[PDB]
Amino acid sequence: TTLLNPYFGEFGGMYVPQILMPALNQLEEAFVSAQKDPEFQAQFADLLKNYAGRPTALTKCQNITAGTRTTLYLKREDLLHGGAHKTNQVLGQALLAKRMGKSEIIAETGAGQHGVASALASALLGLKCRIYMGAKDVERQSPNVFRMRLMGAEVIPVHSGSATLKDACNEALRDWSGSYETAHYMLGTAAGPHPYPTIVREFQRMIGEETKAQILDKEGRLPDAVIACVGGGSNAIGMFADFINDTSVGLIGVEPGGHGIETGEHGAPLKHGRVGIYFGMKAPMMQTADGQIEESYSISAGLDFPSVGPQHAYLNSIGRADYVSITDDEALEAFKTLCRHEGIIPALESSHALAHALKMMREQPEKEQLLVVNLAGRGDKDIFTVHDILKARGEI
Amino acid sequence: MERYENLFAQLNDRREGAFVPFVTLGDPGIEQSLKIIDTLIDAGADALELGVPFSDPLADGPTIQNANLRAFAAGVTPAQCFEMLALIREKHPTIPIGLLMYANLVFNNGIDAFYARCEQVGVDSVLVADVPVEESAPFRQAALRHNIAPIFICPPNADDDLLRQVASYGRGYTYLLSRSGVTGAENRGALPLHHLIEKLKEYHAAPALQGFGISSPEQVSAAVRAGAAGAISGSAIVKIIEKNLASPKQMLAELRSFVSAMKAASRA
Ligand SMILES: Cc1ncc(COP(=O)(O)O)c(/C=N/[C@@H](CO)C(=O)O)c1O
Ligand SMILES: O=P(O)(O)OCCNS(=O)(=O)c1ccc(OC(F)(F)F)cc1
Ligand SMILES: [Cl-]
Ligand SMILES: [Cl-]
Ligand SMILES: [Cl-]
Ligand SMILES: [Cl-]
Ligand SMILES: [Cl-]
Ligand SMILES: [Cl-]
Ligand SMILES: [Cl-]
Ligand SMILES: [Cl-]
Ligand SMILES: [Cl-]
Ligand SMILES: [Cs+]
Ligand SMILES: [Cs+]
Repeated sequence: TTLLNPYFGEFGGMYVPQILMPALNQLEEAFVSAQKDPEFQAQFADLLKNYAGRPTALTKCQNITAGTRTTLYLKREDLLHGGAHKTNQVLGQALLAKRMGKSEIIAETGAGQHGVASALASALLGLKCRIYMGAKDVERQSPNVFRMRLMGAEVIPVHSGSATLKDACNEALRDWSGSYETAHYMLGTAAGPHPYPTIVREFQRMIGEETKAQILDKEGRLPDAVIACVGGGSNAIGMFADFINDTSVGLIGVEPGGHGIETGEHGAPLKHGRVGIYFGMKAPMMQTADGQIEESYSISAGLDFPSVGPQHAYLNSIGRADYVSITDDEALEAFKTLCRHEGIIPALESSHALAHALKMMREQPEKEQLLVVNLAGRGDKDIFTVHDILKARGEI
Repeated sequence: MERYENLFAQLNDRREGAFVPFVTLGDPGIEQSLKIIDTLIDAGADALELGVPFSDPLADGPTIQNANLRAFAAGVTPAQCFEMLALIREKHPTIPIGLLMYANLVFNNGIDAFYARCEQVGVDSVLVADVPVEESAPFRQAALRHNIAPIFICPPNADDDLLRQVASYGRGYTYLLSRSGVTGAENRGALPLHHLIEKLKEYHAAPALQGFGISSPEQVSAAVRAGAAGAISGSAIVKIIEKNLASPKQMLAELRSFVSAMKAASRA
């Protein structure tokens, strides 16, 4: 029994051990209550504005579209405190934890951005934060691990399974299954068991709401399409939500194509995986033929979630949103292009979204189109990866 | 078949609890796993709970995480596990065989087809660890169509509605969870469960087996004294495998001693 539908069509649900059902019910009730509470809303708005820095800019990128009939804006989540969109919803989830009387936070992280966001919110709001991270990710993300530790969080390497994000996800749920009376699980994407896909969408929806207001002010109409990269689906659903009922507005989600879809080395389960049940939800998965969960591959660390949020799978199924993929090489060309032509260093994750927008433009340069790319993070973290690739290429 | 029904009736006649070990199929390899299982039976196991190796066993603590990993290191697949189950049944006619599954392995090639294969090899029950009662409908329906008992979890903090649901929908046995958290011998249950046991009986539930953190004879006896039909022990058994990987001989000897002692604790 729940207050809200746990499914988006056939996707989603609450596939957790029975022991965790009271925790999910409690969280759902607290969320529904908070959404009607003006004091909660005011506290959340205060943090978003005065701490995180909302609203974020909407930047018109003139140089990269010169000579075409594309007009391209970037929604600047890269300018949010922490350097990515992840900050928005951790502030909301931290307030929910407090609302429920909890003083401890559990979080999973892959690339480390969600871990950093969880740590900073916990530091600000006086919560004790513990973060699970696959040991392979710990090894390759020492800057983020150190950021989390500077902010007083405990970072716990996970050695089980593949020692990556899915394994961290499992460990977080194992912990929660024995600690939910005192700890809140601050899940980092619009996936997992209900009510997380719903909560994360609502706590990221200011992205799209601001974009709508900003584009109306600047252009006097809605965009032809909004475009966002899709790991688990939080930044994309945050951009998409407020436009779902505006049926003229295209919603384009970009999954990582990795080395190419045909190689199998990608992270595009929504379009190229198979529906399974894992991490508390029924959704498209990266998985073996006999149903073992597999890793996602991308040049971009943050597109490693081996599934996708159920609302994305649903919006795809009904034809409301369209999902595409972009390869490592395409994402890299987009990264270099934005740096050189706009002076903005984009996260390799959102470089996938930008690459798809550039393709929309270049393929049909005389098509009139007003596009918004969600620039969900800054790319300072990625300059080492990019350096190493360019050096190997003999570009430098 | 009626393997659990027959077992519990026979144990009732002997005023006896059931002792039910868990192991991971194919840990530490197929041939040794088969020998392990035969030893468990010979030493006094009344029924078995058998795990199919899964990549993401999110209800299991480190001991059983590591069992899954050992089976994968040996190349064990679900298909091989079903071959093992067929042979186990071909050797042992009456012992109830329960599987511990995760949802993706059941759903992967079709829920109905999964349960049809269980019936074909002679499995008696399936517990899907990450499917709560709320999501159970297609699983329990497929189970019953194929003569498989769907095993439901009764948590320590069960409300009356949940008790009534588990009682109504379940067959074979009701899993009486010792405590919150995940599997592991290092964490003993700290709550009296006799009230839950009494309500389950009132509601005509399948007989209760207590599970999680059971590692000692006194806990088996306590389960019986509290009114449960018996007790399940996994991590404590798997620890013996882990400890003795280098000596299959000593492994089987220690498994036999442990199971014998745990089974003795169930007797009137
Ligand atoms: C900078 C950036 N952009 C996009 C995404 C993609 O996440 P959504 O699809 O927006 O939820 C991520 C993800 N990061 C996770 C997983 O590794 C993490 O940090 O733990 C990211 O760090
Ligand atoms: O002795 P322990 O502590 O290792 O416990 C033995 C567990 N083995 S099992 O197959 O019964 C078993 C039963 C239920 C489980 O999760 C669930 F409750 F969520 F469904 C996991 C394993
Ligand atoms: Cl509802
Ligand atoms: Cl449904
Ligand atoms: Cl359009
Ligand atoms: Cl369309
Ligand atoms: Cl046009
Ligand atoms: Cl299927
Ligand atoms: Cl199968
Ligand atoms: Cl005692
Ligand atoms: Cl006794
Ligand atoms: Cs232009
Ligand atoms: Cs994805």
